[PDB]
Amino acid sequence: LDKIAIDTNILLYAYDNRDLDKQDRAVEILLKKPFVTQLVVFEFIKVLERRFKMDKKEITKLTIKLLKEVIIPLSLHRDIYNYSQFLLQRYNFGLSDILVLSDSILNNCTILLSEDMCNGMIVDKKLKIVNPFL
Amino acid sequence: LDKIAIDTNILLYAYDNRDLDKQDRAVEILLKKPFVTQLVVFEFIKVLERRFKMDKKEITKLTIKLLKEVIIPLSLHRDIYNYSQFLLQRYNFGLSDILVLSDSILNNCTILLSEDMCNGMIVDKKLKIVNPFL
Amino acid sequence: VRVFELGSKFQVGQTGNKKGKYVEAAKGTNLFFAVYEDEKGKRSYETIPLNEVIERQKQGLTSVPLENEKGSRLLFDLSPNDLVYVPEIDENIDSN
Amino acid sequence: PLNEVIERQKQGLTSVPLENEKGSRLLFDLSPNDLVYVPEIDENIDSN
DNA sequence: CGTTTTGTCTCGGCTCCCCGACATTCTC
RNA sequence: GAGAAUGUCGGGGAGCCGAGGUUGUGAAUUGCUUUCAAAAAUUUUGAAAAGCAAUUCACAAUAAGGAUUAUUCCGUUGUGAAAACAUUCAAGGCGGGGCAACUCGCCUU
DNA sequence: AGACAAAACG
Ligand SMILES: [Mg+2]
Ligand SMILES: [Mg+2]
Repeated sequence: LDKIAIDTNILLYAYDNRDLDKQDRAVEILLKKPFVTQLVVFEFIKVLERRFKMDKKEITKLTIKLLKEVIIPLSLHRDIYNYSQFLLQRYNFGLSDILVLSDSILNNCTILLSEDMCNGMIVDKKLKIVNPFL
Repeated sequence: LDKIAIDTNILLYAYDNRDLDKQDRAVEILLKKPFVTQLVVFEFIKVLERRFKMDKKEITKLTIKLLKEVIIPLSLHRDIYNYSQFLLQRYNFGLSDILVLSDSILNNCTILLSEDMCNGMIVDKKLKIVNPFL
Repeated sequence: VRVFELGSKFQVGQTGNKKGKYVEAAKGTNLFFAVYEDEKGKRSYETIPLNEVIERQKQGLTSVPLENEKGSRLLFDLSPNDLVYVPEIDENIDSN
Repeated sequence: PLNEVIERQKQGLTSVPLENEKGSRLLFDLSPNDLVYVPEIDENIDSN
């Protein structure tokens, strides 16, 4: 009834256990097989290897695990850059966030889950950001 | 006769004019319509926005121009992560470089152009790295 | 008397009874003709309807999709009065 | 075909490609003796 | 598939601005 | 060659209105086809439903769409990347016109 | 009347 996507922060909060409630919430999202964008996967890999210094082998294995059983990667859309330029005029965010939103919308995603994106804001009348942890 | 790909450093040396000879060499490569991997594009965008602080609008416009007229983006291959895990056991590089090589090989790329990848090394008997600036 | 025809006519609109109106492309509106090529090297051709071009251009995107359904990357699009070069049968113009 | 599976497993990849020529995403692969559930005609098992 | 054939919205009134070509007289 | 006045013939742009046609909704009447569903001798007659219509009437839309509550509108024109424009565009004052809204002139920056 | 868009014909 509504295609749902996620950002890196959701999977990070899942991976982090300092915050039991937020980790629980993020894992609760993942029980719904939410969609996701490949750029989210790449950014997750980078953050894993930089902040947490985890091994390349372990990070790759977990990426494969999650992409195989829990979540669903979204095929990169060739119209991502043109649309992102279209979104930039009306929207002033980080180009990375703009790219994520561009790909999510181009895949008909109806809800995007993230914190640092001015929650509740509607992007081009096609996708409303939802902040779940509140 | 041999599919040719590029890394971020080639386009960076093109974009940089401090080094006339290296910029010339990199632009010379680009005259051949070399293939490229989307991750190269994203990493190029990041480096442009961080080191050079260029505007989002200008970076997006240049990305669109280059992808339209000079180079050819390579569709992301869904077997990138599994192959990267396969490559990691036999190869010890940065996971980003491993991902770039994985996607290049998965697209039948025969030559990869880059510096910081131990030039001349053959990856799984399918793609030989070429260091052009020497 | 109501005479019928078998063909491809698209609805005028989507609101009210406009869904029930079927029309044909206006004269001189097939302005775009996309040519893709698959990895193998085979060529695929398409004609983009005007409404699709209108929507794509409104979205700030290119008039023609850069890939077809099969995933063949778009070689280029042709429009009336465009100029093309046809290589000789022996010629191999890849990066001429 | 068994051959394609042989190359895919040699490369460290999954036995079945995750996407077909049309780009349709791979729902799953079936093998002999695998068990499947067929929902009722009225049942809508999408995230059951 | 390669080619030719076929069909394609139509009619009425009235007003008020502009421009140019051609003729006539005269002046500079 | 330029200008002013007076006629003729043409061209361009804009505006206030009108009548159909088409598609679709509903109705009155009559049909063709199929199926059910009976009666009768594979064939004939009758009820019901669906598809396709015809004749006539009321109504809805008429470039997809986007504004607005003024008795207002923009959407098939031209330039060209700025997706930006052209096709409305100042201020006063001194008057004419009206049932007044609104309309037509004069004077100085 | 003209020339495009697509049915129609082999
Ligand atoms: Mg981010
Ligand atoms: Mg690198």
